[PDB]
Amino acid sequence: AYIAVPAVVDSRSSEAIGLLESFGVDANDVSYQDHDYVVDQLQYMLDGYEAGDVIDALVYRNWLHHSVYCLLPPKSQLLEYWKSNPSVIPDNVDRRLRKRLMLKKDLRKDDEYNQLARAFKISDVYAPLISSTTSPMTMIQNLNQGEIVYTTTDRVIGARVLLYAPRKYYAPHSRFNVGTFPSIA
Amino acid sequence: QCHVCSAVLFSPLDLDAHVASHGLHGRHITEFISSWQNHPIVQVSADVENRKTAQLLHADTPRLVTWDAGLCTSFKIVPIVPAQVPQDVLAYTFFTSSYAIQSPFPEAAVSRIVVHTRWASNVDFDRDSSVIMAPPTENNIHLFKQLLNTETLSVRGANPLMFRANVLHMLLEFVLDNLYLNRHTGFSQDHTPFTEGANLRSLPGPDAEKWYSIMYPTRMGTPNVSKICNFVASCVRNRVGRFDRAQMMNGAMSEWVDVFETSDALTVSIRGRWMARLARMNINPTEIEWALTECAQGYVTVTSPYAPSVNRLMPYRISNAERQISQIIRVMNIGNNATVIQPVLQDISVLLQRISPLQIDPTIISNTMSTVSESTTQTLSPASSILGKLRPSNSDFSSFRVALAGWLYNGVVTTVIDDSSYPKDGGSVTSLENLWDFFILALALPLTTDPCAPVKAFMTLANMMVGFETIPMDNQIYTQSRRASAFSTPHTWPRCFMNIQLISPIDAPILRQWAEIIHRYWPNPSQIRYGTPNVFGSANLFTPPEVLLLPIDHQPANVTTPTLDFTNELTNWRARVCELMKNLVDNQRYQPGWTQSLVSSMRGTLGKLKLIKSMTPMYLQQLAPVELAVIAPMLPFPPFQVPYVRLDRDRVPTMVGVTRQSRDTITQPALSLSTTNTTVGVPLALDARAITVALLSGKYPPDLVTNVWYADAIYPMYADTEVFSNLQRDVITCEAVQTLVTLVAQISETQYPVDRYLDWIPSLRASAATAATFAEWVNTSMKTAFDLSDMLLEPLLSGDPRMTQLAIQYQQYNGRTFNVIPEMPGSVIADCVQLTAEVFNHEYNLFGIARGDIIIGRVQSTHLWSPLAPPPDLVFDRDTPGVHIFGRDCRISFGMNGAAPMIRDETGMMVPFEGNWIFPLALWQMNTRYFNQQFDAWIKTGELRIRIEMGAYPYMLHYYDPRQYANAWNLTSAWLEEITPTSIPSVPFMVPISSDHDISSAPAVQYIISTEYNDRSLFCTNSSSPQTIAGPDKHIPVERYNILTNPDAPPTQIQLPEVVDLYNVVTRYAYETPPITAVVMGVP
Amino acid sequence: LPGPDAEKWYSIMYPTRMGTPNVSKICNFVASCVRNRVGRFDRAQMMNG
Ligand SMILES: [Zn+2]
Repeated sequence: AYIAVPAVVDSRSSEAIGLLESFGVDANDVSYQDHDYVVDQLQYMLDGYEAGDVIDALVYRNWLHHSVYCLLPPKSQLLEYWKSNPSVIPDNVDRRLRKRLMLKKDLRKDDEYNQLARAFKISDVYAPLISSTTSPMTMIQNLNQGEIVYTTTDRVIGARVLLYAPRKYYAPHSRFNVGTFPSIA
Repeated sequence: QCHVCSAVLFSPLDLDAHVASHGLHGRHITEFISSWQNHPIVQVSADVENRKTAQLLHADTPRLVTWDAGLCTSFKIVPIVPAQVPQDVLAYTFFTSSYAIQSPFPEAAVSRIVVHTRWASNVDFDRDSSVIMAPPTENNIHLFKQLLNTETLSVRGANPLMFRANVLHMLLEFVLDNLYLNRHTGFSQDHTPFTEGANLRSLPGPDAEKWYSIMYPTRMGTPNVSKICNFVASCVRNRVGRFDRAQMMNGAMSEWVDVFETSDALTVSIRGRWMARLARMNINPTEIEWALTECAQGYVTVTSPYAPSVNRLMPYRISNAERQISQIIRVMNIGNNATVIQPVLQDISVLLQRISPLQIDPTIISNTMSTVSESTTQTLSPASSILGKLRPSNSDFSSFRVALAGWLYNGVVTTVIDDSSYPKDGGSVTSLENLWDFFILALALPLTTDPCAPVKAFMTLANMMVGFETIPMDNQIYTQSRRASAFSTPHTWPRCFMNIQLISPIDAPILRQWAEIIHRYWPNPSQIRYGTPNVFGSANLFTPPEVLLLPIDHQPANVTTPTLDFTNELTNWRARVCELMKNLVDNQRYQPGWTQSLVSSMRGTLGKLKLIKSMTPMYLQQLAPVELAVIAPMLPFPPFQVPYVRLDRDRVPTMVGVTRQSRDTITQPALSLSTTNTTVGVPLALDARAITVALLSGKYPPDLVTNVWYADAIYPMYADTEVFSNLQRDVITCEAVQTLVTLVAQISETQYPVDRYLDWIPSLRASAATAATFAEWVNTSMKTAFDLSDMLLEPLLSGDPRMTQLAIQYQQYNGRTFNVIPEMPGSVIADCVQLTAEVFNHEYNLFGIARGDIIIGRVQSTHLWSPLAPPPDLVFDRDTPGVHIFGRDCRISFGMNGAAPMIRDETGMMVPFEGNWIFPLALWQMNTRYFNQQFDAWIKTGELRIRIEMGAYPYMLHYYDPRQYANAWNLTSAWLEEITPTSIPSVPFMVPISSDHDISSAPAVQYIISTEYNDRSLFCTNSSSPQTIAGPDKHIPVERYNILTNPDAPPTQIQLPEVVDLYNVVTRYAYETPPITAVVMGVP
Repeated sequence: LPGPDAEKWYSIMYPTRMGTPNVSKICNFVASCVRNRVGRFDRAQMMNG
């Protein structure tokens, strides 16, 4: 069960406020979600896009299918991180491209690496991928499928954003749940 | 060590503990021992403190064989208002010793029969369902308020609308307390001068002389003049103790005897029926070894030695019909819950991996395509594309073996290839990646149990070819570019697919070839034999009872076939798909924009992929159906298959439902939960990637010998079988189904006519919420009686349990259905409940229920006539002249200015508060606290006499001294004040105490009397005196002790429905129950 | 019917359920009517549960 209230709900603080007897409801099984970050995320979300796409995307999202984002450095630092100390390269990679990455002291003079790197796309390895041109509807619609979503940009709405690389390369339910956004799904 | 089953045991002084299991006279469930290794396997019950490297059985088996060493009676005789008399001769003197006089019956002024079932009993594992009744001075009303008046206005009473359900449920408990087997015990010959030379039985306990007077009434002689000493003098002497015995023995103890002891004819009839049901069920180890030889598909033999003995009782053979009913219940258990079938399929998916010789090693693909590299200049490459798509580093092949396990269970679950294994948003054969995606898809499609997989295989390429070659469609809204994932149902198959000639080769040559390859070389279904008929039954329906139909043609299993065998169906399929792919690439009619010429590299990496060495298509046709058919009988949820077709939308199943009602009745259409699925069962998704790489890469061990591998893999999983418990569970499941459909139909209205014995007990036509909680209360009683913590009878409760007969059906696409109605055999608990209802019809008194009705009216007399057997003066009925019958609309008008207040009868006339009336009890329950205001001053003093017609009522007695004053108003008015609209307290009677000598006459005031005769419960009055002068007179009932007092009566004869007999002829047994042993011998 | 206090709606909602003690006008009306016209008399049960 999931009901929605017209107030910002955090799990650790709005229980101390109570926040549900404050509307007039006598009251365990009532577990509070943390919708603190989605309001600031919405405020950062509204300055780029329009209103209606953002709201009508956020409306169609259930708050029980638990999931998370993933944010990665764009292309050059993405290949540079695979060049670096971890060889944590996924199995989707090109057989020649990982072979050129497992060597030492690559540079601009390597034509054989650069020719393949200039035709390499992130969308070949990672799918589904949120690029900056994607609609906000398809972000949440792809998010409701597979419990992790790869992105390129910060400006997304929904669950929590976690990062893929170190920052040097970048530029639990119960029966009754409350929240602050009515779901439709 | 043992020379029978070759068991190696170390100490030569506990060898009797082993060879007692072979039937040789010198705990475990089953005991197998192998023939090639020193490793026996022992299976033990699931409540243990340790294990000696012993395995368990996680099967909720019932307790069928339970033993009873005590008396097989359920009625007892209690003393009530006791007394003593002065007597003549007090003891027996032999030389100097004195033996006191013991009596078979309590010496009291009044004694009457109550019911306390298993009151002289020495069982192990009591059934936990007793019927305990206090003597009728105490309150016996807690039995009838048991379930259905859980909410009640008054806790000190019982609901009269629920009398039928409560009495019927305690008849069920009275049956379920008598499901035991009588136990043989030791005897003791005596030489007392009344039981000379008989062989009396001694109960198991420290004392033996204590029970002899209770069991054997003729042993007490005739010392003086009494009613008991008159009865025993009327009895006979020869029939006492053991009648005869068996011929076969073990030493000095014979196998079965019969004795003449105090018992119940009803109880020994119930135990005889329960004896015959278990006797119709056993099996011998010759048939055990036949079934375990035939079930093992000839890869291993089995033998089970045993000595000849009639003592064997191993109840395992059941009929074929009961497996089907248990299968229907286990199907109704699911109810579109994805949770309850995931550990059914994942578990068999692990077990097939542990049995299978096939080692899926994906490095074969990498070894074939590591030599294929490309130049440093050009970008896009097919050999690197297929490896980046297949990803042979990942080694999780669960999607292969879940698909192999799903062949046994279409109808409850169907497997489809998941979305995001199709080409992304179209597919467009110009693209390089989508060709490999089409290949990986179309090679993995023939293994799902999906009836529309060929249409999905066709429409994937039809989506990819949009813009290059067109096919006709029908209705201008299902365009060629409609996604192949949507073609999930038989009503979406187009006309262009079903008729190949509409696809013109001048327009769509590759679509024409791709339709033709599907219509020719798609794999054909087949069937294989398994299990055993004539042992283990057959739990399938819609199929013949021995065949296992699976969508692949199978072959007889050898090993040395050619790898590149194109007679093999799946290898033929891979070859045809690769041939059409290299027909597609060859011309470059479809791929502009390729700046290089990738036709050579593509055709090379298709040629290296077609003739790959892979033992998976050989395995899936030679050894995989064998491994399915071996483990298929051992499963807890046995397979449930719906027939496979191909390319034929006239026999495609679309819908499976379970019909609950009967056949010749028209009710609300209550479709089951399982009919609300888009496909035939629960949709299950699979990854085509790990099916395809598992097909492409698979090998055997390099010293694979089948007669060693399978004889070693079959043994530890047959050594932990539980089919022998799952056979015993299904008797209880079918019996619970029959018990519900009889006992709910007793109280509701339906069209299941069975004999309708008790009707005079009132009730209401129960609706669904009442019948469902009654049926839940039947369920939780049967599970308590049989020690069942698993589910049983619970899927028949979500909804309407007013049911008649279970059935299950599916429909095919063209509208025709197939209806399987599993017929029923005889049920034992149901018709034993019917038998004890027939007994209760005549002996309602002994359970504390009174029949008829009462008459509330003052009687001022000094007479002694015991108001449960009234004289015909005080009673009246609708035939009596001048009796007013009152319907529902009884209205009271008060009198004005000295007029009498009046009440309206049924015919409209107003009558004064005077005379003889007839209420129904519903009127007093409607207008309690109002009728209670006006009627009491007229009943207590005036001449108002009211007959409350009610049919059935509980009663309690209140004995009084008949030589003192007695007023029944303080009991009668206290009964009248407490009748609330939902309940009534038990009717208090004030009946006198009989005496020996004549007494003084005192006036007595009585208000409540009965109508008909109402004490068959009364046993004897003043059972120590010569005679009863004043009061109720009742001698010993001679008709209950039939076989003594009747000279021309055979000992077998009883009268069962009219009056139950005491002192019957019970046969006692002493059996063995050896564990299931087997020596498992491998086959060269 | 739901609500915070629902045990007094039934007397209002079913006039023919009341018992008939008196020759008061309510009890003259109620006992002069047809009994089997109370509560449910028709449903459409399309599925189990
Ligand atoms: Zn042995």
